[PDB]
Amino acid sequence: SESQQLWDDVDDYFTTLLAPEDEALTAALRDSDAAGLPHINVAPNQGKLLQLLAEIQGARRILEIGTLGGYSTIWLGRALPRDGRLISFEYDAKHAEVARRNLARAGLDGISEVRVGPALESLPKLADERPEPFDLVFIDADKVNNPHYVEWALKLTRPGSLIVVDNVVRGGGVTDAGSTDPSVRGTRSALELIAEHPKLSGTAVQTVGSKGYDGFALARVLP
Amino acid sequence: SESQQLWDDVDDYFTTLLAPEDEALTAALRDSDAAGLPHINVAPNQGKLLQLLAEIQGARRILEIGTLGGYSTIWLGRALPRDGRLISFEYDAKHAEVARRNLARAGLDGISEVRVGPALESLPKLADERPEPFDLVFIDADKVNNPHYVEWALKLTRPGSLIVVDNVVRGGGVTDAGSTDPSVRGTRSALELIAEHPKLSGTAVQTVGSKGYDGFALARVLP
Ligand SMILES: Nc1ncnc2c1ncn2[C@@H]1O[C@H](CSCC[C@H](N)C(=O)O)[C@@H](O)[C@H]1O
Ligand SMILES: Nc1ncnc2c1ncn2[C@@H]1O[C@H](CSCC[C@H](N)C(=O)O)[C@@H](O)[C@H]1O
Ligand SMILES: [Mg+2]
Ligand SMILES: [Mg+2]
Repeated sequence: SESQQLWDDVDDYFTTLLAPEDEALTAALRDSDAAGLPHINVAPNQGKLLQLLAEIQGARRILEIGTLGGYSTIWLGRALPRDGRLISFEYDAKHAEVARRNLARAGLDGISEVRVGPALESLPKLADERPEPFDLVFIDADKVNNPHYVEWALKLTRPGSLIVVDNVVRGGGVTDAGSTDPSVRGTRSALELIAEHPKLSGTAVQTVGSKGYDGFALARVLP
Repeated sequence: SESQQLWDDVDDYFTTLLAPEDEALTAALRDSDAAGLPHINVAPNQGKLLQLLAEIQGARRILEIGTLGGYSTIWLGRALPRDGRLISFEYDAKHAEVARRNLARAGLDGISEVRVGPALESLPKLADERPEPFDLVFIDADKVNNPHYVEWALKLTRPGSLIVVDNVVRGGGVTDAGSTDPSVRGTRSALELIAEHPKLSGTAVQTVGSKGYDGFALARVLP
């Protein structure tokens, strides 16, 4: 609690100063909490980092795996130009209902879509539509399937596209080479895939904050 | 301490996988330790984040305030083209000598400079040369002077330039409005300048790892 109080106080200062939440973001959380969604959305300073990475990259087209109530989706969508496109995948139809409402409130209903079903079914469907490549992929769903989502990202991106993977530390569980936890297995497999793959270059960072001890990975698709 | 051991183990996993140090980086640290520089270089995974941000930017010109032994400078310099330029500022002449040898060993002598003296005296002399704008500014020197380094960054950049500020958590001290610590006061002033300036938009993230509890800020220059 001494640690967590300090991490809460520092994040409160950073968020209210640099990454303030407007009505669309606060109402998205309220509507998520009201609808029984687990409160596992990115922290606002993390949302702002996602938005800034999309902006720096010049992202026009964004793929997100794991919508929840569209809180991360509103952060990323706000990086996009008026003719941009964001596709988000969500397994739970009721999560998807909340997220669409939250995206419409933010004025992102024109450039965003939530596709319902297991992302490993939805990704091949999107691929069959032969879309223009995506500039940024945010992988934040069932971490067991992280290595499959990275493989799909490689098929749906181009040189200079970004891949962000949330929750890569798992309370410190990521170092256990003999884990029984499938979310650790998928996390380790995905990080090792980024390392080995000659078309990916990445880093990972341990974070603390209002969500506690965790971390994220950032990778670029190389030429 | 269990926390630090876990943070070390996670960082060793992430570093070996995603941000491995080649001999030029290992030798830069060995030479810095040898000459008795403080071991306060960025952690390898933070160095790799700098390099990735510079590559995402397509940076050609980088400004660094606080060289030490040139470890961060090598991560950043590796993103640059043959016609690129990294100008780094270092108070201590001995630090500067180490850093120049370390940058020469990495093959960066041709595109890098280390200018000796207090940065707030050296920066106006750079400005007198009518330099081309910089694409990324890394601020990592005396944190008391952060707000003045952010003001210099604004004068030496263009729209879409990136500013990174290291060590913005100050052991949690950053939230004390009445701080007697000049490093806290400079950190708070630079973060408020990022918030208030219409040409700046940023975030800050608390980190753990091999260097313990800290954090960084990232700001984008807006039109
Ligand atoms: N196989 C799968 N395909 C698609 N979504 C999945 C999935 N497994 C889990 N999910 C969804 O992944 C989400 C994880 S929480 C996502 C948080 C969100 N990105 C934010 O930061 O605001 C949940 O909504 C869960 O229903
Ligand atoms: N006023 C000032 N102007 C320039 N350099 C300064 C300064 N005050 C402190 N410094 C330098 O700032 C450095 C801080 S440590 C820099 C670490 C380096 N960026 C890395 O990650 O590898 C020291 O070398 C110190 O001498
Ligand atoms: Mg998450
Ligand atoms: Mg530093």
